[PDB]
Amino acid sequence: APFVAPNVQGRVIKESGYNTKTFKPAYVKPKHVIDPNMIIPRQPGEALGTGTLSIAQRRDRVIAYLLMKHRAMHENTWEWMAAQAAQYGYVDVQGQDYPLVRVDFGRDAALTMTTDWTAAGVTLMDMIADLRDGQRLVSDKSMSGTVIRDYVFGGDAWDQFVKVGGNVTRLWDDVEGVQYMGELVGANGAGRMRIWVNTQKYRDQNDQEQFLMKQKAVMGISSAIEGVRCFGAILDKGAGYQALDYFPKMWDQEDPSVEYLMSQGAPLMVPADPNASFLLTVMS
Amino acid sequence: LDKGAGYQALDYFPKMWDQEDPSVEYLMSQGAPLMVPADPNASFLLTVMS
Amino acid sequence: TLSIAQRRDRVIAYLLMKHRAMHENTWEWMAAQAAQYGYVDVQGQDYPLV
Amino acid sequence: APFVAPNVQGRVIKESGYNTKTFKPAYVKPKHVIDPNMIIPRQPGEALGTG
Amino acid sequence: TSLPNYLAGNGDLGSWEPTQIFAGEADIVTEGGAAGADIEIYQVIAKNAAGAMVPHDPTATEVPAPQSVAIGIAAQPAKSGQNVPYYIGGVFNHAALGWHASLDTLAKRQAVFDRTNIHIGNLY
Amino acid sequence: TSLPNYLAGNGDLGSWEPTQIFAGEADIVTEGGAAGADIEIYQVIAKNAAGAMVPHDPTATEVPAPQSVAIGIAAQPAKSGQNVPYYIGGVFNHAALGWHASLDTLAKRQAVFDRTNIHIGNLY
Repeated sequence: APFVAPNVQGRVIKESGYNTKTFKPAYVKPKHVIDPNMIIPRQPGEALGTGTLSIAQRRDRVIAYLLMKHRAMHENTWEWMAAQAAQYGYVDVQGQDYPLVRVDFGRDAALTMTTDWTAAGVTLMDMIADLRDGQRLVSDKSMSGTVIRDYVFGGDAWDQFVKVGGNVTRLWDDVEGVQYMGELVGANGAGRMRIWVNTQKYRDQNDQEQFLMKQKAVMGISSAIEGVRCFGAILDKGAGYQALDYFPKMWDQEDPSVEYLMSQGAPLMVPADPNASFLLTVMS
Repeated sequence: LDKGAGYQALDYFPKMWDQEDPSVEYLMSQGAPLMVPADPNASFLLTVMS
Repeated sequence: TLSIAQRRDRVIAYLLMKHRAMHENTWEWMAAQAAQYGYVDVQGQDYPLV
Repeated sequence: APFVAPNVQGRVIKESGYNTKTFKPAYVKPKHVIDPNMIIPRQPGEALGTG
Repeated sequence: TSLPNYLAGNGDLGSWEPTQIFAGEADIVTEGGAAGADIEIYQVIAKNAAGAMVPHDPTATEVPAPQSVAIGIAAQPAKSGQNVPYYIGGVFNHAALGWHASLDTLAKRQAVFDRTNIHIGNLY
Repeated sequence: TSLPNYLAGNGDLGSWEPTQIFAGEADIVTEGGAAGADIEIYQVIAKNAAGAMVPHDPTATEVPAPQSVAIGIAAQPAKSGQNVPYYIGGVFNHAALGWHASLDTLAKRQAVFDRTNIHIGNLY
């Protein structure tokens, strides 16, 4: 606050402005048709050859399994949009029935770096200096300037990291894929460097299994990104066109009796502060 | 000639249905009108201009 | 202010009023045609001329 | 309304659209000053000599 | 952006029309295949020799190309290399569909689709 | 404008900024006068030989023209032949005004208005 002498009037201070960015959710429809060829054959929750359960009750079993499975797939798509918005700042919503649009969040382009840890002579201080430079450019461009506490590595990024060198975290102990390696103190000074390693593999839309984390790169992201998950309107006779998490639906055709079963939701994962992360590529 | 109102003679008859995928909702009315003068010869028509 | 379902309720009420008024317009068109010429020519794409 | 033979399905009718217009109000500030030069001198309903 | 206006003026926010698409009660069949060129919204699509989705244009050859048959009706625009979710069934409008030149009158716009599920009829 | 966007995407809506004008607590003196050229918003004006309101520009003619002595800051935009309400009192912001080329620094901008009711001061 500005000093003036207690005789003079005083000094007038300027203000600052806004930015507004608007978004739209993407729409999702998975379904299963239910033939007679799925209600008749045996399932594991059966009495092994004796029909103690009706085939109506076997229909109820396979319907409950399919509803649990659509819940599973909608949650997987939430995870995938979350990882895309955390890494790239843009999400590339492709699909078999959906053209490629590119919902950009306004990541600063200087945050998405490209360095190299393969040349001879790279030390442990060079890699930590690269991460610290990434933390510098995050703490400059951010609105609140929040220091980063986390560095999420891929598989080969952690391999190239260790091969050159030489409670909240207790909620991820039984869990496959994501393992807290350990807080390295180092010579950062501005931030502490927790290390995660993310090696989850999700099935792609071509069923060619890919990594949820870009494995040849480093993402570092604080919890001050503070995103909000979004859900648009469910364009359907059921629920009256409103907005929900997702919405299962069932109808049928008369002859032959082929019941249909469709869930539909409109997810979108939006960071409300996109300059609170960076994507550091370390390999080819 | 429609199953709603059981094939009964009426003035107009609204009717609504839909299709389950996508959510498109058809809306139809049906009528069978005719305007008959019982004495047709009680009205003339005089054209006066070209 | 309107929900998407309430938009649908408004447009359904409007289309029902419009159907009622279209059948009434066809009534009055037949009445006028029969009063003028003593014969009405029914036409349309889905109907032969009689 | 269109004539349709009782066998066949029916016909579909189009509909109409909207239009808008916007306006802004205009602003008016008259004022007066009042002096001792205007209060002091006489008003007509006042007897002569002594005011 | 920065300064508000104090004065008095006027303007139009704009106008809106409905664009009706359907004209009947057929079943609707959809599919997404990869596109070969830019396709507008509701444009009639063919398929070239490579299996892509070229938007329909006849008089393409002494034997005509397989772009000369028309198959689908697009629903969302896409450039080349993106896939297009189009229609294979239903009953569609005469006027809302994006045709092109030399295919302007009514009779040609049905003789394109005499055979398929798709049928193109006039709104009343 | 007829078809809604069923897809996903982003849209930039804009960026507001405040435009503070005042830097002090002096009183405010305003007057209306007819303009001779087009005048922008918060632009520095002078008076030409005809008594109109030409926006301020030094280096005008062997003889300093009356445009070279600035008088007041405009407030509402007007064309030629229209009249402009302009401030003659108060203490004003530096960069929120209309200054042309070769009048960039702080010292020359106060050297324009050393003497008047109008003072030009920085914000903090």
